[PDB]
Amino acid sequence: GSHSMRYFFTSVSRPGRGEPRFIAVGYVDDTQFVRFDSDAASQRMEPRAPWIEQEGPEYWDGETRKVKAHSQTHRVDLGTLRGYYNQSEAGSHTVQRMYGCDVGSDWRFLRGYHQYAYDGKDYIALKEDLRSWTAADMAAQTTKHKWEAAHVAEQLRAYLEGTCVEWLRRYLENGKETLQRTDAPKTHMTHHAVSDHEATLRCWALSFYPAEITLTWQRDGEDQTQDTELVETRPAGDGTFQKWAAVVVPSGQEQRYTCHVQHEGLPKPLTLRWE
Amino acid sequence: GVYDGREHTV
Amino acid sequence: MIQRTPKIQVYSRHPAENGKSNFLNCYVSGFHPSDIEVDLLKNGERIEKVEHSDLSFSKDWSFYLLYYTEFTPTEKDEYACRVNHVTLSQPKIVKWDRDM
Repeated sequence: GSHSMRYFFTSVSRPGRGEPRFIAVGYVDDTQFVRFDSDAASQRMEPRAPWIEQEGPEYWDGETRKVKAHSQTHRVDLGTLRGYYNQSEAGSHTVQRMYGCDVGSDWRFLRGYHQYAYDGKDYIALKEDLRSWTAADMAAQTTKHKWEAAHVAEQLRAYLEGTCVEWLRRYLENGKETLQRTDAPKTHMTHHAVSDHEATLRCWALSFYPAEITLTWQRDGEDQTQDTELVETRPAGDGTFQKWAAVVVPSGQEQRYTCHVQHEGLPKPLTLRWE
Repeated sequence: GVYDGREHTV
Repeated sequence: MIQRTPKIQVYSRHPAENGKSNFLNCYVSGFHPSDIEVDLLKNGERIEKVEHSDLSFSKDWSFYLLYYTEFTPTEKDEYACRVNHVTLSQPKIVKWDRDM
């Protein structure tokens, strides 16, 4: 019954010319709802879900202003970090930032988080209590001390425990028809011979939301991981997700095998067996 | 809605 | 810097039926840095109207994108995704297999 609102920011320097490429995306759970791309002509935060199009011009003006400010921070950071790390001006580098808040089933603040990476590695993060920082290396210790002096954690916590949660609750209600609906996986099994004496059984989970799922094969009631294969969970493109898991078995012994599906949209896990 | 407080650089 | 090569899945949104409209997806994930080139191909030629998702990333900071297009599969046509990234010597082509 918990939900999250999360923002993802990526800035990539362009050493040959110009300012960094900056992309921001916002999500509720596994649903993207807004974006900003510095390479787009609008230079505005833009809607990506129908329920956020309910918001009026003042929303779009404020989100645009704030996200452009985030872009400038990252631009400064890329220059600073090049100096912290004694790097050349010739390479392209990347800053990534993710932050967000969760509410529980009681619709109250549950947890917050704020993470920052440089060149795809941890740089600095808020600790779980939202009151102190984890610095990954000695460069990040500079940042930690600067941020402690300027009481940055308290400022972030104010948003994560306050405004952040208020937005999430507004979005959940406005987008209830989708954001608060679970789509249980549509499941089925296929069978095909791989020889005159063996067959593959493939268990499919389709059209499910949210993305978290578990598919497990069993033989005579116990977990079977040998002779199995799978794919990583993947987006269908319509907002739902897909996954499959397969096992090779002796022909004629199919009935020994069961595929077990766990998903939050299922009141109890499903068990599938071939004919 | 995005963070609405003061921005801080590394 | 840390460089991670993309994982690639090529698949349709729905079961393939010849002569029936569908969507072809190429899901690229696990890569770093973010710059990547992705095309969907029909009998070796680039499909024009291919769109993609907005850049996001995972817990390990690696990036992911979905590239997609509407299409209508047939018995004779072949489809693929072609990806290029700094971690690859030449473009990597992955054929679409309808059963997976």
